[PDB]
Amino acid sequence: KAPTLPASIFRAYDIRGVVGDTLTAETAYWIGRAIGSESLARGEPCVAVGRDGRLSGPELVKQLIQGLVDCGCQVSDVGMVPTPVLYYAANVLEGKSGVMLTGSHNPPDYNGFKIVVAGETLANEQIQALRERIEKNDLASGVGSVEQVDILPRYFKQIRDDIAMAKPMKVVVDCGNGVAGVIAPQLIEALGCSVIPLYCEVDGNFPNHHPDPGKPENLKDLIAKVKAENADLGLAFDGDGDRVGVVTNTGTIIYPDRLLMLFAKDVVSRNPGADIIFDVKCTRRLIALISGYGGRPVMWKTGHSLIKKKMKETGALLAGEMSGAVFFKERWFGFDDGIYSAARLLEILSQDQRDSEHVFSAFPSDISTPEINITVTEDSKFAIIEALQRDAQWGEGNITTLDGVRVDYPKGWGLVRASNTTPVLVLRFEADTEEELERIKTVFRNQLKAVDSSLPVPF
Ligand SMILES: [Mg+2]
Repeated sequence: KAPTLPASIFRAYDIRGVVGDTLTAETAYWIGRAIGSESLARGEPCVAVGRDGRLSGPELVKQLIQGLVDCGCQVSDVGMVPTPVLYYAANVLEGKSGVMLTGSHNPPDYNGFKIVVAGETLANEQIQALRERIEKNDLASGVGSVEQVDILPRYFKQIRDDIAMAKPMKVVVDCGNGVAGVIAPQLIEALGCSVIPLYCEVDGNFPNHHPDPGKPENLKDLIAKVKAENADLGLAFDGDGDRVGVVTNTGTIIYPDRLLMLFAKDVVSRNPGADIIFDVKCTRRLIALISGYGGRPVMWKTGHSLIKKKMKETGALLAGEMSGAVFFKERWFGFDDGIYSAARLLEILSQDQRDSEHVFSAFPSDISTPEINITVTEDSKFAIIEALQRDAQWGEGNITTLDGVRVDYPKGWGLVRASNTTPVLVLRFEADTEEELERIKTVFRNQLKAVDSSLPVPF
């Protein structure tokens, strides 16, 4: 008989809560019981378990493991590793199920779970099903096992064996005191680089900057060090290693959709007609670029589980999100992995005589706004999107409603979507000229005001 857990920690692509508040030891135990039960129902008793470098790790993980064991599961405990290393374990060990205890890039007090059951990364109704299992006491009982597995050397060797760097490179590596520090600098050195480490000590206090390369302020130290040491590239990993941020030898921030251009060109060169996936926040230039090299561009929803699901459904060889998650299936396993993506980036760059600044600057660049945020209310945020979906007029724009409202015009595009976690509307605009940009911003401004003439529109 299980206690009542807070419904709110069961999110779209993970479970996440505040340790000792909405996420306790008991909470973790029953989460383990729910996952092990679902894994057994899909014919999979074997479950890998990994944890990131958070302070609550070594001890919340005990409850997660005991929960799985009390279902009768055979647990492979891989210890403290990056998230993509846990995903790797769940591809190469006996079982195709895995649980990663991680709070990703959040402040120190947060922790949570990313879940793969019988090959499938859970999302949405599948995660609410785990919650429903606990509420209903619909849970397996058994006497399981625990085996310690040391998987990091095998992962390290798998990548080193696959990657062939052509010239030596000097690379600044910023791990933000997250778990990527267990492997990224060592691996990049082993590839044939000189590595200048920044915040590579694992420290769940995050005493420097939080490991979140999605926010440019967290790249300041990296940019400064790249310039100061005349390095060829700078790399920044998020806390659990599934995302990577890139800066050139001159300190230019390379956004994930532009990084995906380089990877798409590379993957499609070996794989005529390959599907390539990108999310609704990515530049329209990526559509044309994938098409021109003979690939099949596929736009999809944001969210790691949803990308991986779409990968399996389409046979796509590569995917990327604007979050910085890059998903290689070609030569790899199809999951998001910042470390492997860094390695694949270094392989390509090592083969070009130009510096990283010039490799990236050669791609088409349009006029783009930064990401625009409008604070609305929790009551109104989804309804504003729905009102637009019902009644907005966009001329000849090609409308995509996969995730908010995106409109593609011949020479530019715009997106508005509701944040899943904050009372905020998130917008982006791009076009090839200033005049066209103003036209696109105006259509979106007019359509929002048609919903509510009192909405703040700061553009
Ligand atoms: Mg992450």
